[PDB]
Amino acid sequence: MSYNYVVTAQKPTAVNGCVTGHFTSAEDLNLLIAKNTRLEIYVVTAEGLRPVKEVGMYGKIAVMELFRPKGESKDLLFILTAKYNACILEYKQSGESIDIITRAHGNVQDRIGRPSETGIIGIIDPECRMIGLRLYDGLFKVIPLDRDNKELKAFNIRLEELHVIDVKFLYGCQAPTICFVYQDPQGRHVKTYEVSLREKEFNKGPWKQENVEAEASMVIAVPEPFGGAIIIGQESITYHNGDKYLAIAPPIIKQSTIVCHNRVDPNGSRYLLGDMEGRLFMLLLEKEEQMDGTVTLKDLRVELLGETSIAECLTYLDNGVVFVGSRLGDSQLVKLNVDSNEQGSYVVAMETFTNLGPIVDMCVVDLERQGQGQLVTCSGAFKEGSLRIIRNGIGIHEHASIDLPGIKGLWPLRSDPNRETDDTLVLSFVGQTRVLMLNGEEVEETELMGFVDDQQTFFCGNVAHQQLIQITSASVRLVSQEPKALVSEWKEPQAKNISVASCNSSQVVVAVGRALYYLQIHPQELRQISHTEMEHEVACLDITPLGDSNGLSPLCAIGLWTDISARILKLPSFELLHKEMLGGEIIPRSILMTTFESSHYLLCALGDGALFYFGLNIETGLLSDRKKVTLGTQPTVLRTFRSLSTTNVFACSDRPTVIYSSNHKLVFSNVNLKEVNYMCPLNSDGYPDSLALANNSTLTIGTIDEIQKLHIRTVPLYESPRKICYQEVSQCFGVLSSRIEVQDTSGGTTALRPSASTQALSSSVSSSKLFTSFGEEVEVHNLLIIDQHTFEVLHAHQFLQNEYALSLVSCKLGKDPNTYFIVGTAMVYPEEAEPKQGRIVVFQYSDGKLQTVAEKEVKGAVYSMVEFNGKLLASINSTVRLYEWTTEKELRTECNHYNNIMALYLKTKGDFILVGDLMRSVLLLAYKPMEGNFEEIARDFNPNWMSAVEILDDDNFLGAENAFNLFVCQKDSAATTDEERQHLQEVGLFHLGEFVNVFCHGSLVMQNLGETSTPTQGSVLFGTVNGMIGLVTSLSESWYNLLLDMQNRLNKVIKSVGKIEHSFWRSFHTERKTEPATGFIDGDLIESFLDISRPKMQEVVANLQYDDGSGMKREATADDLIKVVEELTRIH
Amino acid sequence: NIINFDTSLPTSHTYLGADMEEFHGRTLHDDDSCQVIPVLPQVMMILIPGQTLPLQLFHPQEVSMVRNLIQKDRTFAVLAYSNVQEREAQFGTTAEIYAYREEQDFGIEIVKVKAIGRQRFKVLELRTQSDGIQQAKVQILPECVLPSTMSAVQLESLNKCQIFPSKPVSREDQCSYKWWQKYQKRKFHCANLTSWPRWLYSLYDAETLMDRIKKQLREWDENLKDDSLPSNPIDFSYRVAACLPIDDVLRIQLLKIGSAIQRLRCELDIMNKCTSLCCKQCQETEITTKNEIFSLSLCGPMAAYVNPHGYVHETLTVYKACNLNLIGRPSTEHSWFPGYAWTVAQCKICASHIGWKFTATKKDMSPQKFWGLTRSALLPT
Amino acid sequence: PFQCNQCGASFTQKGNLLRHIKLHSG
Ligand SMILES: N#Cc1ccc(N2CCN(Cc3ccc(COc4cccc5c4CN([C@H]4CCC(=O)NC4=O)C5=O)cc3)CC2)c(F)c1
Ligand SMILES: [Zn+2]
Ligand SMILES: [Zn+2]
Repeated sequence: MSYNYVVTAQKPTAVNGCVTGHFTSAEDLNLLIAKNTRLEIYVVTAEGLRPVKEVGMYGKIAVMELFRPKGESKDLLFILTAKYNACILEYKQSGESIDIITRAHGNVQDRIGRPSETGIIGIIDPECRMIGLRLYDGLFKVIPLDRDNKELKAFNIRLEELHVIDVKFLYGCQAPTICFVYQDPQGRHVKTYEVSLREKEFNKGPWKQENVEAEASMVIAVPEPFGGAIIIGQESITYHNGDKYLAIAPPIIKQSTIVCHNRVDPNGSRYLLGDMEGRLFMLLLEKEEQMDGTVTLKDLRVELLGETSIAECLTYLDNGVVFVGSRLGDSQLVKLNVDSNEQGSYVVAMETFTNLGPIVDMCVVDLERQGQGQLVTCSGAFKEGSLRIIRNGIGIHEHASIDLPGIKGLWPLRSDPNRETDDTLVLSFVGQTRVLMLNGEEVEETELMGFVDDQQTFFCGNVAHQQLIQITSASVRLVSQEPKALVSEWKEPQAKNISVASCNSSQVVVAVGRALYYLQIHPQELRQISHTEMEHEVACLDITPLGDSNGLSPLCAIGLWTDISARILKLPSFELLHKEMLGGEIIPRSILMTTFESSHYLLCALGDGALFYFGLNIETGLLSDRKKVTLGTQPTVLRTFRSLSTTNVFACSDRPTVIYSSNHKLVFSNVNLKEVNYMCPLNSDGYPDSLALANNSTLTIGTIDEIQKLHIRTVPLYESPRKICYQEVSQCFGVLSSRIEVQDTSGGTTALRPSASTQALSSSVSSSKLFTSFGEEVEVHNLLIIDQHTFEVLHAHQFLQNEYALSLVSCKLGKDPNTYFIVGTAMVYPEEAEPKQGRIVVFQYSDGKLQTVAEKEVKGAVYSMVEFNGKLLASINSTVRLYEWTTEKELRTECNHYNNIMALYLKTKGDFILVGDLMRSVLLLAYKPMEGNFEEIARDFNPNWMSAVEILDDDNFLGAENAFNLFVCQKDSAATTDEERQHLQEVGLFHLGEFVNVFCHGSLVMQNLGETSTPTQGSVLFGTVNGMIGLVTSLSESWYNLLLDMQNRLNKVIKSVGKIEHSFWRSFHTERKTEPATGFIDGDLIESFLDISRPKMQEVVANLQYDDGSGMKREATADDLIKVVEELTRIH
Repeated sequence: NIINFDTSLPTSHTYLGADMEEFHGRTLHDDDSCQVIPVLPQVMMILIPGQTLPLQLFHPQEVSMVRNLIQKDRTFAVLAYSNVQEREAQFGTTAEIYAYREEQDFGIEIVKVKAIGRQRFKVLELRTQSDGIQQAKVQILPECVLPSTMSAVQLESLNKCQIFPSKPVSREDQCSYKWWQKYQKRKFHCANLTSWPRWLYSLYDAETLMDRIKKQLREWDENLKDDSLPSNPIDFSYRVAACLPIDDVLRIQLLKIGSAIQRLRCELDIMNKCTSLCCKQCQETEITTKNEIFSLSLCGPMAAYVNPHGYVHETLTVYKACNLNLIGRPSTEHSWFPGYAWTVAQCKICASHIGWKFTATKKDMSPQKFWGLTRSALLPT
Repeated sequence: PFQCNQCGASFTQKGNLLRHIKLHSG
């Protein structure tokens, strides 16, 4: 009864694994990156990283290793999903199509078993004989690697050691040998076993168990000729080989523990190490010893390279370039130059990849354009903390405004030969063509001599030989620049009317009536070379030279009004090289050929507001590439504005858009404007690099933002931001943050690095009296006021020592017209366990300073605060309290409520209050204004871990819970039985695959009345740990049923990488039980319906019965489905 | 205030006898299913799994029922009595027999049976059989177990830094306030990925809550290190709930809770928020405040014992008890403690029977310094 | 043999035993 629709507005960005090898081809060096559900394949070139494939899987990648078995030309890829979905993938391409086939797949989970507390471990034999998996405590899972093991059948081997820290296969062993470090009550030991396949049991290891450091954590295997394994702990890095044994305790690795490693040399002579605080080491091995041909290790020197991002995973690319992947900060490419040493750092950053995770809190704001909101998140942790501002589409920064009462067309003009700067814009109306002159910002209109003042000009473009060609409505009358006289004028011999004009730099192919004559721009003359007649009315003409030459168009396709077809014909002839009849009914609006980055295309815009993309061949003919996208709702004029060192196309219509290519595939952006009908690029002197967009009501000049669908701007803080809220009256953001300060040997605390809290404009320190060892690190919590325009930290308020700022609210209370920052904190002491006292402090930002109007001491930890109809609703410990703001500028208690749960989560919708705790004990209240006491409407307690909550409506409640799931509860006040009106029915389940931290109300698209509105109601965003932005909106019952049928039909058609069933993945997963998803429509799967081919699009729909407002229509069409899915894609 | 007493005889229930037919526990259920189990009436006791029950049987039909249960699944169902009488029951627990001895004694049958709880349930309906023993429709309640709160958001790279070295020494200062600090710092390190601090996550940690409860128990009375306290949060929470001095409604609230973490949090809240007691029919006394609740037994301060007339009383062993009067001589006939002599203790105000004074019989013991109260009239305030 | 059952109090007469029984009652 929930009927919700969930879709992804921004894919995950955090990296949780990366490998290199020969995956795409035996000659290319690939870098594979696993984000979460996505797998990214690159090619390591000299310049850097070249993207090749983008593929998403039905799970969370937990193990990802490249291996090349004997008899295989290129490496294979093994992937294990967090739901224990194992698969082996092989890269495969056939000319231009790319497919990642699945050689073997299966599920390796056990019927009963406690998952290990050290996580999932996936290791592969160097000789590619099996795959070792440690999924449960006291069991080692072995997958034999044979050509007959297509189902990935595995067997368990009983590990007598329950606690295993790290395990890895050894190099240079006759039989497959694992060498793991494990834990005992007697300490830590390193053990080695000889894994057997025929006997299905372990054996005696190559060497005996050795006692290791009490905190040894990670194991790395050293390839030949060294052999053995290096055990890296927190204090000492030791090398074990049985008879051989070396061990050093370098003092540079004692600051932080090493968590990740990577081999730079195929013989394992050097290694890379990275630790928690983000610096890079280099473990070097000396192979000096050589007795009788064999080489053994002699020294273990350790060096420090520099500082990088907080590395989740390293990988050494070829030629000194290292990819430093991160999961709580921006990924990087670094350079290990040896002779530079700028300050003692061997690393120089080459690239930096955007990473939005983790998101801790967010707010939707209308920063720039009213109506269309923007997302400002709290991203990163430690030195990687920052803010990310997200907006959809490419905005237009207007720099001028003129009043044009419905101009019928604007064309560029330069009334100054050899000036390299446009001076006048040739604006043509339905009856007149006025050339407005503006050297700077003037609004003058200087008429041209060669252009007829009373004529609806169809084209006005600069021609060669210092002449301007103006094909006006009456005739194609040429002009001249210097003498300002009409050198030539081709009047119609039959006194016909010019209907379509399409002239190039040298060619001019115009059509009068049903006849089109190609007239060349002769020097100071108008001489033609060929003529022809069209069977149907020429709706549009497109005669544009392709790349190079630029003096004659090899082809000239035209649109027929009465035929709705496009045929390619050469400029000096009229024969149809190829024929196409895309679309029908409504006449084409504008025909254009595209050449985006060495990719020749031809786009046809029908009169119904749809664009049909199609490629083109330079030599002769063209392909079909039949695909249409409704890029607006009105006829569109397609122009070309380079503005990027790339061709680009501006599709001015009711919904303006920019057709762009990312790597080799065209994509559609959005222009954040109301409605632009006609446009033209203008590199004016007073307005440089602009784009004159003349709408249906007025004319303006602006600049394009970028060529990306989504724009992310980073504001680095160098500290962890916790909460964010917006105050519009002051136009500033309030951010709670915390920096790590280590107690030095002087009785105080010292910062590790400059931060946005210690490098602010002004500052204040909390001063009130309402109430160890050197090297210890403590957190200092601050409230930062951030400007909304320059994103510079205006203020940095420091809280009391040992105080934890938990919540933050910006709202006005009572009859006071001022807006306040209200913060609720908790005084936490390591000696105690549950906080005893805490503060509710009220701020106010005025005159560039932060003041403290009122502070209120409470006996508890204020976990959350909301505004309740002008009153403050605070959550002190295990109670919810309603506060009243008087005229005395102090808070007074107004109502309490004593629960048995910790009210971590508080919401408000009218008179309803949603209360939850970390144990997913949802509780619903209701404020009775006439009597002023809360009343428990309903209850729902179910033991789980709850991450967030939200109020979808007055009767629906959304939440995120354990194992990356989602759920929806719902109350039924219409029930006549009392024991059920106090019960919340669960009417929705879903497996998101992400850990949600925050729910927010709003959307990133421009909100308009639209008369018809949308099929979906409401809008709720959310941000996760991996750095992905989602969206959930309610649906109607009929739409929900139709989309559920669609989803069931797509799964039988879509084949996923790894052959994982979609029903299995989305099922509500828990460590104890699993149940299928209900009440949620997978937006990504429905959106993937537009990416399939026409035959598959026909296979999907056969019996939907789409028609609901009377009628059945058993066919239900397939283009009817496009319209439905297009609206669903338009909402984010 | 320690006396050389072997805290195993009060648990061994030696007052009943020694020649007892010992039975090994081999019963279970299919978890979250409907079942039918006979119920023996005339018992007023909220029973928690793991709690020992001593029962005396007098009526012939109850003896027949227990004998048939012995020649069957030897599990009966203890019903949950609320304030409303007349079997106003909605929950209950299943008790398993491990202790059967008949002995017709004076020609009756007096089956003497000792049982412990094993599983919880809720009664769907109470069917009354014409025999006299009602068999009720029973829905077995599962016991939920939850993973660590950091398992979902954990960083994969720093998973090797999750196996801490074993706890150093035991009951030693700065071996806890530093080791536990480091344990919290290193365990919930991934709390920076979420919106909640580390200490909030440690407020829901199973290990930390058990450590806090152990500290409070040692504050009550000295427990010998791991003095039979189970490491599992399930059994630990059940034992703590069994030994707490709380009334029937609090016990049933602890019984209905399905997760160990919630049970531990509720028990810690109860014993950090309840300090003053009273007896029913007065609601005006505060005898035996918390700071002196001793434990002269293995099971804890509170245990179940039965008189020679079938009646079962749960008693609270305390160091001192004022506001009492004594009647009767210090009898030594059927004292539940072998080395002690019992005396009837009457309330000094309402004269409603609460407590029993105990005296000395030996040398190495506490002479006349002992009290065992009852839950018949004992409520917290 | 005069002895209570709800409590365990012992008596040598019956009046106080009955008083104790009725005091238990209610
Ligand atoms: N049909 C039939 C039928 C058949 C047989 C019956 N029987 C008659 C004979 N009974 C033997 C007997 C009687 C009396 C005693 C004295 O002990 C008593 C008595 C009464 C109440 C309490 C106590 C002790 N006590 C507490 C004090 C605190 C403590 O620490 N422990 C306790 O036990 C009490 O509360 C011992 C043995 C047994 C058999 C029969 F009664 C009916
Ligand atoms: Zn009393
Ligand atoms: Zn009595």
